[PDB]
Amino acid sequence: AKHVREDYLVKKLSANEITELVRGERNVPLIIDFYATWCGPCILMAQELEMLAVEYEKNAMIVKVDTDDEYEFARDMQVRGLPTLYFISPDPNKDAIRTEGLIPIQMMRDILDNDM
Amino acid sequence: ATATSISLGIDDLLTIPSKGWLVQDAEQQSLILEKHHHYGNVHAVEKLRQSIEIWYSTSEYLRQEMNPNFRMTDPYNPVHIMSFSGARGNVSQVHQLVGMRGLMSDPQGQMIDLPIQSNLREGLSLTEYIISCYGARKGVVDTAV
Amino acid sequence: YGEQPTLTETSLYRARRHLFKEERLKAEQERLEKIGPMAFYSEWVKAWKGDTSREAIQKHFEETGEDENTQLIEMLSHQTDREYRIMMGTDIRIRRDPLAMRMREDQIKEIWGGDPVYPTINYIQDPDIV
Amino acid sequence: STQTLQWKCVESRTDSKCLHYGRFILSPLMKGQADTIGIAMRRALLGEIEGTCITRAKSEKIPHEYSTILGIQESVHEILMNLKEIVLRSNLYGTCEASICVRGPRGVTAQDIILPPYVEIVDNTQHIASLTEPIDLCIGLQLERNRGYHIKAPNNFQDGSFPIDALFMPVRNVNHSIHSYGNGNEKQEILFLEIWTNGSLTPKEALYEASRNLIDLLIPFLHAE
Amino acid sequence: VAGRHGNKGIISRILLRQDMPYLQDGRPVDMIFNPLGVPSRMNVGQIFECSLGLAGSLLDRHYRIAPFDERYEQEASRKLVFSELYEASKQTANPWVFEPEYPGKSRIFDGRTGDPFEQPVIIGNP
Amino acid sequence: DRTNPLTQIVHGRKLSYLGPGGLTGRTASFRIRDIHPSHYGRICPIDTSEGINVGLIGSLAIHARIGPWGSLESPYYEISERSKRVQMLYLSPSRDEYYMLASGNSLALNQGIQEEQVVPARYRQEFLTIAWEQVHFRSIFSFQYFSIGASLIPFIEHNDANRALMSSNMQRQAVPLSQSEKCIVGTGLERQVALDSGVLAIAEHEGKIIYTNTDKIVLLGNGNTVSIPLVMYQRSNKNTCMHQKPQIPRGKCVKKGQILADGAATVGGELALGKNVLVAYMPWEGYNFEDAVLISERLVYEDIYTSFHIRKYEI
Amino acid sequence: DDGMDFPYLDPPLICCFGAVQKEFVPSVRVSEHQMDPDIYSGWKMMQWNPPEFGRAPGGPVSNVAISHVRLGGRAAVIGKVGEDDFGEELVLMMNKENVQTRAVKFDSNVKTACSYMRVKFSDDGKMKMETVKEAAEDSLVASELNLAVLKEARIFHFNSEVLTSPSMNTTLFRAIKLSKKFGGLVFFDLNLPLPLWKSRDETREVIKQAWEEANIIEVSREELEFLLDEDHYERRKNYRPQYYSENYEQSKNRRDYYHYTREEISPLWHDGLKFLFVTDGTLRIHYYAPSFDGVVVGTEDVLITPFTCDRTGSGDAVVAGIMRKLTSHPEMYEDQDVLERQLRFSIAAGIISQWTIGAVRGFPTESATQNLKEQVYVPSMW
Repeated sequence: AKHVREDYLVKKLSANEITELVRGERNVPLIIDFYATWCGPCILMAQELEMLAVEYEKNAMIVKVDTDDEYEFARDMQVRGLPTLYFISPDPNKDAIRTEGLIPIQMMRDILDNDM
Repeated sequence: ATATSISLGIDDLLTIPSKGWLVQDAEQQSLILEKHHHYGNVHAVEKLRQSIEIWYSTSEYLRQEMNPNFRMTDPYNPVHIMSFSGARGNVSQVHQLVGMRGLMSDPQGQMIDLPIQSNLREGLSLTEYIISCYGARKGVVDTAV
Repeated sequence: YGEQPTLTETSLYRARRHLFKEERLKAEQERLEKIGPMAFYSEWVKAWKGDTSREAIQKHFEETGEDENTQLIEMLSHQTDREYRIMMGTDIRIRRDPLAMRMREDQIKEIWGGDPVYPTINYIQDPDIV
Repeated sequence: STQTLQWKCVESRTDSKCLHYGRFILSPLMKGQADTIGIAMRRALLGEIEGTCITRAKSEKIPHEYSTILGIQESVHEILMNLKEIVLRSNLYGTCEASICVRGPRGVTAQDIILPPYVEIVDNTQHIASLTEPIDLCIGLQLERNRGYHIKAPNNFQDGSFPIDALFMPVRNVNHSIHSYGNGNEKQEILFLEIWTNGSLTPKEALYEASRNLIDLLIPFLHAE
Repeated sequence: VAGRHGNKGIISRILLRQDMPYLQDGRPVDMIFNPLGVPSRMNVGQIFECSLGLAGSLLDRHYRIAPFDERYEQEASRKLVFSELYEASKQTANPWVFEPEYPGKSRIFDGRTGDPFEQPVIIGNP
Repeated sequence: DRTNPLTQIVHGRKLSYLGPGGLTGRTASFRIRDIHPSHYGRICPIDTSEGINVGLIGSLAIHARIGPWGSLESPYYEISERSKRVQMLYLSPSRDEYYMLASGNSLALNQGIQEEQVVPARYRQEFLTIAWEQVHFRSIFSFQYFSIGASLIPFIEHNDANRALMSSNMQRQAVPLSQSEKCIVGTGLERQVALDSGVLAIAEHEGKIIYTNTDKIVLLGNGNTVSIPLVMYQRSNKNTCMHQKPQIPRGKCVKKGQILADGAATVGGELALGKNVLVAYMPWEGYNFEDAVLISERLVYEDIYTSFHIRKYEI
Repeated sequence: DDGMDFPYLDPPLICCFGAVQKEFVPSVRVSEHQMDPDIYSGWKMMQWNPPEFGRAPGGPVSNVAISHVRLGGRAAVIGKVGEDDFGEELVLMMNKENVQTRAVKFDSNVKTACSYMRVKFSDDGKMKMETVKEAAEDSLVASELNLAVLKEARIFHFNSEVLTSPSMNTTLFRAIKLSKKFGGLVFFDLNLPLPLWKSRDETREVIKQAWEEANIIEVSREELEFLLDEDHYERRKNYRPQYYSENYEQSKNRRDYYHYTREEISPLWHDGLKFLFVTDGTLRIHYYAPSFDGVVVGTEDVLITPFTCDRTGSGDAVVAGIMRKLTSHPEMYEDQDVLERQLRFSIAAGIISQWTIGAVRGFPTESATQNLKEQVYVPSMW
């Protein structure tokens, strides 16, 4: 509460909140992270996303979804593997991007800079 | 002592060749007796009186076979020269690096059932190392007393 | 006696190591006399596709004034650092037994008994990290 | 009757500006000569050749060694430590003076030094100072040519004249080997030498100076008395 | 000056670099300990570290080893040290790092005679 | 005690029978100066104080924790065929001796079934060897039975337990040198010791390092700007310097809790109380008699061992 | 395609068809236990107690090829990558470990691991996604199939992921036809992706065409009970008698290692099958042959190193060891004793693969695998 800074910047949102975010008007690129606690390589993805959320202070919004909580929603989004990231353009004309696997952070920067 | 020079490596700590069989056979009789002890063939005292006696006899047999092994196969082993010449290192002290450290004692007298069947070259396990700490404390509550 | 050394053969070779080592070293030195220094010091000098025999060396010495000392120096000029460092094992006062510096990787791996079961990549760090 | 003594250079790599390597070979040396030559040459190369270096650094408006300066990321002691590694060349016995007067947010390297006519630097990118804000930076230095490691007193204070116990080591490392020649009945041997220098000298020059210093040392005995 | 394995010491002499034993690559030794101190205090754990340190210095890698590694295997520390030494001797062609007749030891020379000390000596980077 | 970052951490975690309302060094029996078979997951058995007060002052185990009612607790992995959720528990000494705590392995297979293999255990206050089928708890941590000082020794299992006391006691007398260097071989606990020593300067906020001078580091993150002042040169309680140093250059970003500045004897994010030096074990000329060392000149002109000592004269 | 002069090299080549990816976990279900949504420092507690489907989670086909070549074999990979930096580094990673990349096709039309989808808000407010442009990995057409790997390779290995895309269905079936025309076996790995865990009937309809073409099939314990009956095989596992046990082992409440009879796996059996493997993690491997069947007993240990344990990639090592021993020893097909003896190497490899973080970082060597096999198993077994 403004006295001690939050340790983690990425905020966990439900399925309905993500639907509202994607449907509603946006002005910055959106990042959707699919992860689970039992996941092996997802710790490294969480660390890399936490690092990325600091460089892009207010120019991007980063959120995560737990497939153990919202399984059907994750299945509907065409997710066929846990380390999955979704890049959503701030405009409705441009289509979204799905990335699978433990991608490097630099390619993530290239994705949301030169393609979003 | 310089021109010739001496040093202590890892392969100069020469465990006697027959330790591979003696420790294996000592484990077999400890497995069989502890298996018959659950069958009622022997009572608790007999199990206690034997687990102390195999590892004491085996450890004291390796110790007495150390020098005959050293003095015939590797007369110039650095550990042998250091101790056999009387410079530094007991026969018992060399037995700790080469041989067995088994049968440490509980502080209130009495031996411990678990035997330390490993060298300091091979490396003690977690339980064996903790057992060796019992004799470590009563080595500094003695130099201060 | 069979396929693998027994616990008595090993404890006897432990007593008589130096005799076999001396025989190996004597054979290696005796090879130098017949072969000659030129060809003997060519196994470690790769990338010199010459003759390396004291039959055409005399022919070269008849063609040009270089004797069986400048051809050797000329070959020992494309040695590369690693090959020279390995060749240094034939030093007159280091005396590495020929069997040791020619054992295959498989034989050397049997000294400690193959790769560790627990991977070493878990221990290795990088000396320039925070 | 059989062969003549020959020596040659078989490899010379310039790993960096201030690091040079050289390997040499000698040819049909009879018994006993190779060991004497190798040990004498190693001792001479390790402790006879002389190389000039900076010995005393004088700074302006600085209280003591462990002080900070505005606009400079490097503490004064750090500057002394970085300044000890500058490599120089000369051939005349005697101390000389030098200066460095640089402006502010530049980034100061070894090329910013001002040298007497007979002294030159070998590397020209050794970091010596880092500057962030505009402050006029003026430092005076003293250069000396001695042999071996020498330690100096903190005397001659002035405003501040910090003496750096410079090490006079132009040869970084030396190695040798004595092989066998297999010359039938006659026992010959091949001697290999290996010298790593720091760029103040070069191989075939450090070897020259090291041989000549030794033949200096062995000489009094030739004269009678 | 003290190590991490209870091997304490009092500095007795300081020698010039040309007056100390050097390995078969010419590098002078930086410190000389007494071997007899190992059988007395019975701390072999230094020797391992010693050898292992050498490998690191020749491979630009650092090891962070948890204690009691003899649970995975039998003589696991021996395997680790010897494999690292062989890898350091093979990647960088320094055949004196892992001598396959007395592993971990090498024959160093004398700094004031140019003679090899008659028996191989354990060297490392502790 | 501020001799080095290790001692600051070591001092805080201490236990003593002395003090008011407790035993003294004169009227203490000999049984109270011995390792009971209950100071296993709670009190280190190889770190005490030499002299008259031997066995009366000790350290705490690395994983030890003061639980309810002022009782020391240790973590243990519970073995049960239910897979509850969190299989680890914090056991107290009263609940410790009535369970069978294995310390073995599952890497053993016989022609019968794997569940009859034998491992060493600890039931009541003895050391048995039991089948895997009658094991209730299983310690899994290597750094569980030792303290901070004893866990900094590589290959501790190859050292006699008599020497471990002075191996631990000679690390609290280390002098932080001028320039530091990391150890090639270590146990991996140096990082946490460096983190918790308090010598470091860890970021309390996110953002990018927008200003660095060797008196301060200024970070910009989430609007506000935060200035962290460094410690340039100071004096310790044992007359030693405490000299910090920035780590990350201008413009890069740091998360919360990451390292910003180094400290005394803390190169990198790791503790570093010494230097790596080439060593050969051999009797040179008797100058290494008993416990004497024979160093070279290379350690005095390259500042390998060189430290600053500040003395405070008050009048 | 007939160009060759000298006979092929000693270790038979292995054909690895699929998608090249880095640290991918296809098989995802709903785990009962979760360990904090934010603090990832405690997530490792889910590696000591796996959710019973990630016990030995298989991964991409590149992981299997790398594990196979690191075990002393030879492997080749067929796939397509984009002309990106990530695509150029994936092939570099595969090349650094002696994996043949003669059949990896570079193209510039698509980007590696990136697929373009479109938001398709349906009735209510549930969003959907439709693949507008496919990712680079799943964009291989039958024309650009290397007709040299297929001819040389003696075992064709592929996983079920390629059954989730239209073009790779045809490409995979063409490759299977070519390999079978050249006399190579077909190894089927059933690492089911998330969408295939929806219903049993739909998955059986999807994989039937690939299933009927396979000569060797490897499935996990959950991927078999799902394909036959989840409710029945879950009720049977958790059952204890009301009065008295039956033999004595039932009176000890040990774990349930059920060896399925040949009349239960009959719906999944056909004439062309040569082997059916059901792996319960690294614990046990049930093998079914045309004339015999049995179970190979193994163990596991991830609490030996609680801080560097990561089960991901162990199934790939198990399958790679199985393939390596299948190609090295050709007499395992009709010899149950040799089959049991050579199937412990795979168990040792799977045990070693769980002792480090990262699927490809810590795949075991052949010597280390043999060392662990000999150290765990009694001399009579090994």
